Amino acid sequence: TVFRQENVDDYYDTGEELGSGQFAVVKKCREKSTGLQYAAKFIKKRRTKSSRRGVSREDIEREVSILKEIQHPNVITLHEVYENKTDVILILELVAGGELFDFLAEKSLTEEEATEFLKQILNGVYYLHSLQIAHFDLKPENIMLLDRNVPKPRIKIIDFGLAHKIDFGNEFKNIFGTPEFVAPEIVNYEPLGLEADMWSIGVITYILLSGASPFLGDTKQETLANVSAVNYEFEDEYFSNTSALAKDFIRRLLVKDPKKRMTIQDSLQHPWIKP
Ligand SMILES: O=C(/C=C/c1ccc(O)cc1)c1ccc(O)cc1O
Repeated sequence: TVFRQENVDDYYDTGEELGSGQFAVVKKCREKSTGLQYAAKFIKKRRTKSSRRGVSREDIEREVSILKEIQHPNVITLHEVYENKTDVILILELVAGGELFDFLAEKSLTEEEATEFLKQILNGVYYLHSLQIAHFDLKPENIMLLDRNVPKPRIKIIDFGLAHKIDFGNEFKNIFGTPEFVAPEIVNYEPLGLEADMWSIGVITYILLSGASPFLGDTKQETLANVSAVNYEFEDEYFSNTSALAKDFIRRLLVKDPKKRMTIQDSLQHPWIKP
């Protein structure tokens, strides 16, 4: 599938950089014809078939195809796609209030603050899972606020670089996500489905409530070994005023067997969340 091959600089001006990775960089931009503002994600293309640098065209096309299907308040909306010899450029909805991760470092949250964020994450994932889309990369870096200066900030899941459609219940591909947040089946290179996102939500909830990461070791191999063994606990020093029901919600998500883990529907009906 081919994208717009006019020079993106003829239609947009770029500004502040928003984010930066191994093969992508995201810049604030403004569309010249409308004045409207977006985030331009420049993804570096692979320059040969066998190369390890850049992103394969198959991977780029998959991310674009997923972004084209989604429209929901808690997920980013794709506006346009351009390409040239070196990059694919996704013109994405601008979400300018910063990371949940950085806003977190400003203060642990109360349970109400945490559940106000978490309910929006769950609504966005419920939409994705309803469409059989696994995100495969849920972590604080990928959740950003629309305005960080209100008591109840609104959030969006802002990247879809590892997302896959799960039309057979599972996909058998390796997901090199972030060790602290990946489920045991990712660590163990097993078939993956929507359940892996529910584990990541469990990790995110533990961090929202405590400020501490449940499986983090001193090296990436220790973190991965801890994930696979489900080696975590609720430290009293961090959880002593956290309700038992909040702990129960986490415990039912940080479950090794994906079949026994809460689903997104289960998570919305759990007594900690259900109104
Ligand atoms: O930082 C990133 C995304 C940021 C962002 C900010 C605001 C938006 O509106 C949209 C995206 C980012 C995304 C993908 C990646 O591989 C590496 C990265 O560093």
